[PDB]
Amino acid sequence: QQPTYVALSYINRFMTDAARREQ
Amino acid sequence: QQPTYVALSYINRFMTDAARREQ
Amino acid sequence: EGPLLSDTHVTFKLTMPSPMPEYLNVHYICESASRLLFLSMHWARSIPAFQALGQDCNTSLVRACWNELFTLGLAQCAQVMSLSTILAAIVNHLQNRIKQVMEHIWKLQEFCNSMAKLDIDGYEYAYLKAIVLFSPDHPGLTSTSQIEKFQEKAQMELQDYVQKTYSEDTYRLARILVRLPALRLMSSNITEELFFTGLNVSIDSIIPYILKMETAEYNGQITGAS
Amino acid sequence: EGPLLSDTHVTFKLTMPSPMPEYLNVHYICESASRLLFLSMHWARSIPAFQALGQDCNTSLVRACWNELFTLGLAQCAQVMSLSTILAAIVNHLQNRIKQVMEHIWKLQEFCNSMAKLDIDGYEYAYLKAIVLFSPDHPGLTSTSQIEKFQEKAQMELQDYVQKTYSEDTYRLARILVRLPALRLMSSNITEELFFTGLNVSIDSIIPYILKMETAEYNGQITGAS
Repeated sequence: QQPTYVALSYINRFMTDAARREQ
Repeated sequence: QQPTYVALSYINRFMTDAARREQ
Repeated sequence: EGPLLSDTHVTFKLTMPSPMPEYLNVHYICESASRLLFLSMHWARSIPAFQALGQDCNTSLVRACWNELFTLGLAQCAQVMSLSTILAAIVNHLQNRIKQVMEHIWKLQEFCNSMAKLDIDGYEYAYLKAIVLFSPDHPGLTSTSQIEKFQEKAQMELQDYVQKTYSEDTYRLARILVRLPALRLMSSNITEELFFTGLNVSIDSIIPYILKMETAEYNGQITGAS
Repeated sequence: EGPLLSDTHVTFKLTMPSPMPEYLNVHYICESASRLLFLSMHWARSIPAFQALGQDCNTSLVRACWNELFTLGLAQCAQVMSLSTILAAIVNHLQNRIKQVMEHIWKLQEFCNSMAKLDIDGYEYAYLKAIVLFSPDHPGLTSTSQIEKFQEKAQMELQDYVQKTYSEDTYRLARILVRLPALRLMSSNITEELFFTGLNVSIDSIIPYILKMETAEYNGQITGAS
């Protein structure tokens, strides 16, 4: 009915972690 | 025994013609 | 001697986030693409030979072939995703590199149509994915010999399946394998641009995260959503 | 209904300019690469279906696939050309993007070895070239439907040949077709850099010239040389 952005929320967490870890 | 640059000579002719024809 | 895939590997069920939004919604497209990417990688992790290679090797493998795996999944899931509707909406936000992206979209449309016209089934898609996953052609991999043997088993198992299931279609196996080169005519960089970069996403960087995630919480959230 | 290729299409005879020079000679490498390029294109022109398409369409086809045709010819002619000796000499002039060219050279070496290990014969090479030549995947072509049918005939004729000639090697056809994707992992831009650009050569521009040249004077000069 209404989208839950489950995969986008995981990707946001993964991106955030990878940026911290490198550069 | 000694190379004859047959294919290079054709390519030199083709390149020369294409440069004249365009630009 | 033993088989690469089992009947368990045929299951490939994508859950779309909702019915198609009324208007262009980039978030809906990326969420759907991201679910397909996660499913493709979680499917690869389900293969015993993949798990046996260990984390370093199996991260390198996915980093090398993710776009081919993802594109086979686009063709397989084209109806479920309403992919024709999604690609049209991108072309319009585009038209209202530019010409690279357009040729890519055209290649993706032609690929998806070529697979539909052949009626590629769930078994054939699982084997095609295994053949692209275990490709020894990529310069990164370290253990070419073992990956080559896994790819040879996928080829043999696909031929046995096509001969048993489509005995009257003498030429089917050859027809299916000559689709595989089309995947390498599509740039991973442009796939990333078309479905991801925008929502700021390097697939190469998040692949290790997707390969290590616990799928129970993720699948509960996907299935338990309205 | 009628066949795409005949036994006449098996002949693929490259004449090297001389034995290997003592020292690195870029002119010898490019002359040899240029003879292979000319032979690949003169071979394509010998196919009735290719001639039937007309000059516009058959120029577009070669412009789209020349690197794949050329690379199959490198694998077929690897012994005649002493290709292993040539690639080594390039790596050294290189080593004494740079790393793109190195990965490309590695891909070319692995491709050539994969074909040698399978003992790909003259018939199999002719059909593999016809399958890459009549690929409907390229965005340029205008007459996809007819090119698709020519590609399907090449596939059917290769399967019949492999079944008749290698009846005890059940899996051979599948093994050969899964080599074709490797050709699309190699950039035409880098092939052009490695074997041509230097001697200042755009292959896209000279393709029409090679397709229209009279081959009698050329072949006389090749054969009548010391």
